Amino acid sequence: NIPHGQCVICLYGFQEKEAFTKTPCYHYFHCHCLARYIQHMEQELKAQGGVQCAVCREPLVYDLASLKAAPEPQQPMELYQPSAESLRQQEERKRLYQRQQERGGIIDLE
Amino acid sequence: ALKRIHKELNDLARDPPAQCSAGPVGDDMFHWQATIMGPNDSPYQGGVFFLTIHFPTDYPFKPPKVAFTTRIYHPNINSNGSICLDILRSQWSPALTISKVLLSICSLLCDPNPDDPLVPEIARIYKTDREKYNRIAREWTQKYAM
Ligand SMILES: O=C([O-])C(=O)[O-]
Ligand SMILES: [Zn+2]
Ligand SMILES: [Zn+2]
Repeated sequence: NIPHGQCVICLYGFQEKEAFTKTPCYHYFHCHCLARYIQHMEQELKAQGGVQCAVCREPLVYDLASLKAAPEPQQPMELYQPSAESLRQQEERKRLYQRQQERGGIIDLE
Repeated sequence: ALKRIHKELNDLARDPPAQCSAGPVGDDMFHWQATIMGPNDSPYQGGVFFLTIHFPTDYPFKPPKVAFTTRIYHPNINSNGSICLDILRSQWSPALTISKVLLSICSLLCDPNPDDPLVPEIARIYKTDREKYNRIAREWTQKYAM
């Protein structure tokens, strides 16, 4: 069947027709998402001198090539539409920032 | 990175960590401004603190760069606003989110780590004379963040 939760790498859920996988530590990721994470970690570890689960740090077993072969999920981008209330809150923050500047309370870094 | 950043933005817009906010600087989805209200269990109570967040190209696999813009007296935060916090360096993971990072910084304000300081004089005072330390931290909060 299809899991009801979310992939923590991309923040989207799962749909039939999508390619996804489950780890031995019971965590679900899209195959595409997990492949990107593993590639990055292998690079970092080498520069230091054993890739761990993003969620729980258990060492993973995997075949990177098999994960890479899966199709990337088609996921429409989530439009950003600030509510009326959030716009009001933004205005108040602007007033507070202006006072901090006047006090010499804002770090410049020239 | 962009689809991930849009997902996060919408989730912080509808359910932000208590007393925090975050969103884009103008039109640039990769540069955000955040605010933290000073925790009530800290000498920063009453202050509003601004922070800058810059997302790297390879987000969420590399950490965001987070710094204080508002001046603050703390053993782990220096005069450039740099923050000594493990999850922003050695302990980053893509399971973390900007929402979780703000929560962690709130915790650090309540409870400093003076054995790994960015400011040795402030660490010394925190360890040998806590009364003097909270007095000075309150003094800076009142002058700069209120
Ligand atoms: O920190 C300062 O410079 C002060 O308290 O005047
Ligand atoms: Zn995913
Ligand atoms: Zn796991």
